[PDB]
Amino acid sequence: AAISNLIPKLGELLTEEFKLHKGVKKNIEDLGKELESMNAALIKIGEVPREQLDSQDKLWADEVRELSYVIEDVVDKFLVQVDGINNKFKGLMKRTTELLKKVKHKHGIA
Amino acid sequence: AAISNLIPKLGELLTEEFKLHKGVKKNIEDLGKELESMNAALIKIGEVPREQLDSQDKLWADEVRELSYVIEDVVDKFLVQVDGINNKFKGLMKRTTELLKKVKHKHGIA
Repeated sequence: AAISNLIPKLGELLTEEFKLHKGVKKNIEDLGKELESMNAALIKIGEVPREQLDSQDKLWADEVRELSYVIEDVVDKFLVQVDGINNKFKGLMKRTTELLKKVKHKHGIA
Repeated sequence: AAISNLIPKLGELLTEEFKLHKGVKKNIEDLGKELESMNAALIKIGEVPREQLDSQDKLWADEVRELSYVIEDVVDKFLVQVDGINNKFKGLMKRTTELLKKVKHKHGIA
């Protein structure tokens, strides 16, 4: 019965979950590649003889460090968000299911 | 070079993305089933002759409506969260990549 808008709202939730799932998959693929490339660069850089590092290298190292700090803070914001993304939802849906079963039983519906 | 903790932090981000991806997949499967079951129940309930609805049906309908309102508010909280889950991240990583390329070029590394 068209008692409420429960179904569309759950539809909306399912829709955004599909979208989120697909977006995270893209993020994962992109990040895995970026991480692998950056890690490979750092490995080769790590092989440069210390004697060949000069004032420009020091400037670049410090800029890379500063950048890593800012990237961390941004990543932390993502990490915290993911920490939000439930017990109350499950309880409400369970009660709702129980009530629908009562209604069906009352009217001889399996 | 072990200049920074950029790599582990990106590793941590990738790890939580994997976990989030797998969790959303489970949510999607569970919700699709729940939605389908509830929608099927509502269809059969919607076929009950109006003449057979009494005081107990009215009580149950109102409780289902109230429940749908609370479920909506909870779902909205999820929807808003997903709305958070980035331009700044991409700019920082691009600059970081550029600096690593400068370092490699400086030292005759491809």
